[PDB]
Amino acid sequence: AQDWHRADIVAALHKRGITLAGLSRAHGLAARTLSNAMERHYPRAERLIAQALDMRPEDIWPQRYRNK
Amino acid sequence: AQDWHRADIVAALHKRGITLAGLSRAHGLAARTLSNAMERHYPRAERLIAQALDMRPEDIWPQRYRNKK
Repeated sequence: AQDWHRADIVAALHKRGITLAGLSRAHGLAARTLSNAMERHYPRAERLIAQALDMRPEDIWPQRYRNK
Repeated sequence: AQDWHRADIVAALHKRGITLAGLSRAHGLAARTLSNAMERHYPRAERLIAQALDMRPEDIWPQRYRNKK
């Protein structure tokens, strides 16, 4: 029902040994691109994070995808 | 840097227990007046939403206000 917090997303990545620095460098992104997606909706960055967690972005961000 | 999305603005209002239906009725607005401001710039309606969130509209819509000159 409620969106994941930045702290939920980061922790879950750390569970699988991923970092935002590492996941940004890998996909060729600017630093804040993934960090900003923790607070403010950006579909293409959310698809990258969802797939890193074997998920659909709609399950991490149910509200973001309902409020559009 | 980038403007807030409709989903960012809505969510933030819901955080404080506000809805667009409620905020429209309060300020005497037509339904779509606030909804349209989520997509397309309208200064006086965005000033209303900013103040509901203890903010300046320039922080919610940095691009709209930079893309005005």
